[PDB]
Amino acid sequence: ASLWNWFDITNWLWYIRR
Amino acid sequence: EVRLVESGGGLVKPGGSLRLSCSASGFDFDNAWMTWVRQPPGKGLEWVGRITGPGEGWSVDYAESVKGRFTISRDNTKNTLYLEMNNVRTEDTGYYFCARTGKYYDFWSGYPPGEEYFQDWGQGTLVIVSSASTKGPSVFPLAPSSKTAALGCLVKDYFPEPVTVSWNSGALTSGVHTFPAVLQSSGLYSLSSVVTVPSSSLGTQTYICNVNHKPSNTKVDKKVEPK
Amino acid sequence: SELTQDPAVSVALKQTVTITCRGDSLRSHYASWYQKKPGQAPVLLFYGKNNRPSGIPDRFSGSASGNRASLTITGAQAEDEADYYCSSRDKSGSRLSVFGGGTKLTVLSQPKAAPSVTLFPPSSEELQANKATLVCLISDFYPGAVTVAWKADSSPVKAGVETTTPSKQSNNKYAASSYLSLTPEQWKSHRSYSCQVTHEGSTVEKTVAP
Repeated sequence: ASLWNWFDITNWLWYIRR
Repeated sequence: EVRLVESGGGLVKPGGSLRLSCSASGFDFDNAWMTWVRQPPGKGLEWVGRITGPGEGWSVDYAESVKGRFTISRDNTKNTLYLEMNNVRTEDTGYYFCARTGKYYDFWSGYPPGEEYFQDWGQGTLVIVSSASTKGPSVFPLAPSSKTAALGCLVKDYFPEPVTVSWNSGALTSGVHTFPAVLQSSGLYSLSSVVTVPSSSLGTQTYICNVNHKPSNTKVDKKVEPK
Repeated sequence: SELTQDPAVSVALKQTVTITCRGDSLRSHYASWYQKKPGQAPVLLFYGKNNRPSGIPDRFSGSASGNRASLTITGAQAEDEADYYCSSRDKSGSRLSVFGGGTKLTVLSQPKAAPSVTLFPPSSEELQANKATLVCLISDFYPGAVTVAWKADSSPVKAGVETTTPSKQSNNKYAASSYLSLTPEQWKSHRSYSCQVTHEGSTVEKTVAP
């Protein structure tokens, strides 16, 4: 999970739900 | 198992520089986010800044009142967090904590970039910002005033800590209260020591405060009398 | 102040108390809670939606609604007396974090006690040194949370005010002190000076005249 950029993960996971 | 130890605190002049270190153990330091938090004397916790991990390019964020003067870095080969303080101001005085920072984001109800929480803390290292050098105190009497009465001594404009105050060479200890020292904007400390006595003994008993300031090798004995 | 907390709250032994945190970012971000005792490192108590770290008693729990976060202690114990801090983002979507002002929680072990207020005018010895300090002594109050205000005549004073955090006396009650720094000309130019201490909604005042 740390391999990705955290600020980008949560932003991507927010786009999926919305 | 988790251990965080701050070091490097001390006295620094305004406009000077200082580097705080935090050595960590008991967890995967490389992938851990690390945060600096400070607490001014008598005040609350203040977020200073945080450094992220490898997936974020080790990016660092700072508090607005801190940007431009502090630099946070890490040395993953020595398991150490660093806080470089430049152009240090008097408001930077306080205890500095390092904290292992966790990351949280609820998929269904969260909002990017989630929230950061502090699972483990160090015990903190004290930083004092003052232009002052060693100075003995000026002791002023606080004449008895209605509370029973209260009388005492005002121990003014000394540096550095500490100062001890006794009364009648230690023979008077009932009712005695010595307050914690306040650090003024001038960089000097001041405190008060007070004793509560019955009003019927103001003209019959003598009260002498004994002020000892070892950092300046100064002793003062001051008798407190009614006006 | 992005996150606001009540400065002081009191709870009876074995009863329930709620400590609230308010701010704009709480409508979009969760909060975490921290217990802080003198001379000890902070302890994370609760974070996220419903996360309590292991080793923390189950009487601590967190909730949120609107722009409010809340920490509830169910059946408060004597060791729960400490300062409690909330933390979250400073703005919605921000990479910065911020702490609330903090809340002093007292688990009542004594009856409430109103403070005594003693006021010491500038000593003649200090006025000859071209200085003037008003010393306000606040003692014998419980719980240890007071607000101090200074007045010159009927106006609030500006600068030169310093106040210490309350501390325990020998009789487990609290004392505090406040200092008003004046020049000798300022001291002799007002009709009176007042030290006003508010404790549990009640104010106790002391007035001196030059």
